[PDB]
Amino acid sequence: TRYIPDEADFLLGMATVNNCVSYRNPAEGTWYIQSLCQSLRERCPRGDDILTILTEVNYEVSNKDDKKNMGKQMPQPTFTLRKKLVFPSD
Amino acid sequence: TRYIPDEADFLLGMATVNNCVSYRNPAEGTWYIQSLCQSLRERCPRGDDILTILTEVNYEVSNKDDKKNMGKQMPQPTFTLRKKLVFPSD
Amino acid sequence: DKVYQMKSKPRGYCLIINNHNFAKAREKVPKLHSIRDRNGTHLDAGALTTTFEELHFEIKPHDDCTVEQIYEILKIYQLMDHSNMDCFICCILSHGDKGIIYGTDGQEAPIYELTSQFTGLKCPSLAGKPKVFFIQACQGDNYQKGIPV
Amino acid sequence: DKVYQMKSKPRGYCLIINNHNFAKAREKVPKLHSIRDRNGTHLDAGALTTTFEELHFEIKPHDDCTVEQIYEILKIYQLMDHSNMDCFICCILSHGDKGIIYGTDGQEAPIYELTSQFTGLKCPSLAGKPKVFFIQACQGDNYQKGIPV
Repeated sequence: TRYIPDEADFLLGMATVNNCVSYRNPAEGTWYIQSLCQSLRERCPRGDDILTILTEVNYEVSNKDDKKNMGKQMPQPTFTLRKKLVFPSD
Repeated sequence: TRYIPDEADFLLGMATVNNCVSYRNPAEGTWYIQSLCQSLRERCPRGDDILTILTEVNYEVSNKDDKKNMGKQMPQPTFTLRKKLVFPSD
Repeated sequence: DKVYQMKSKPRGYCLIINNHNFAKAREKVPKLHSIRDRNGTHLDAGALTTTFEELHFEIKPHDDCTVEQIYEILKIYQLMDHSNMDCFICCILSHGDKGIIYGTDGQEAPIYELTSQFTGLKCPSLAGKPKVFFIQACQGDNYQKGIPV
Repeated sequence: DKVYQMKSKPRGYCLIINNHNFAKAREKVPKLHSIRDRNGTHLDAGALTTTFEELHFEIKPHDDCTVEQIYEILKIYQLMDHSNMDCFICCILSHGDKGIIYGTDGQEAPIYELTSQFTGLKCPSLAGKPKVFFIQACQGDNYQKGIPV
């Protein structure tokens, strides 16, 4: 038969690049997860793949800010996926 | 004006996941780079974005093997890109 | 383009490790004397539940887990038979630091230690199938600076 | 979907750090007494050159660089004016280990130390523009095992 790498087909979605904080609004949820779910709900029905959706999450979260500290948040996906990943609604 | 994260818009293409080796054929070049260039040459003219092309590279490299050690290689991209990235030919 | 098969019903399991209470950490780990509970985290767990159930996944929630408890949960799913599933998702909601996430007890769990439990060799029934991990936690104490564009 | 602007001619610079001769490493670093030269690496540099010139990038090759020499080269491009460019690419071809790449002298360069030189604050003229890094090197000495599918 055919063989592929032991660590193939993984998708790791980090809320932030290393060394930095990720935000949580106690009355709304976290910047990353809330953005992730909104993007998934809106785009999966359209057939968009996860990498495209996570790119949109990067865009959305990058536009948010923490005034109190002039802070930002940069999500960061890492993957060993070998094919397009979609979550059909049907 | 608008502000985005300091570490936004990065794309890191690693020839292999951490802890493991990457291969180089002295008479052909490395598995990763040779696959990367072949995929870029073939797909950029088609308008495919880099994440889609790197996914194909993951697929291609995952099918190669090192008999002498029954070894494999798993490339791994990481990104903070906020938009689709394409390299037009025109 | 090639696409992962995603037609099974359910698509597979979607684990949600939701840590809120860090009382043990504040009492056991000296440097975590003031780590605060993660108020509002249930809003994330609820959104993930709704979103992925809508996407046909079977949700498996686990609240307030120490590091040892997290490894136990992952072991259960590593040994489980995913033959009839097309995908596997694991969501971690907790505090964290560089390359790790904290258990409610303040102990550290390397991210790699979490994802590596589901490699093809360790979980054969998921071989060739997408394994997705979403990690909501800090990865350090630095504020990411902004740049004008 | 939103797409990065990519219409400038050239698109930008494509650096190629191509390390082949590791004689210094074999003589200076004890544990690298037997590290071998990277024969065939020129085939990679040539393919990258052809591929990216075809994609309208200006190629900037640099052969056999020690770690100090690599940082010097990156500093030059960090301080350069990329205002008229739409993208920046940096290709590293060398030996490496966990989270690092080796200079021809056997010294280590953390990957983060390389990419961080081009953040929006450090290189304003590239703010909002894609910065792409391709790293061809080992990230450890372990053989990645295979799984049947």
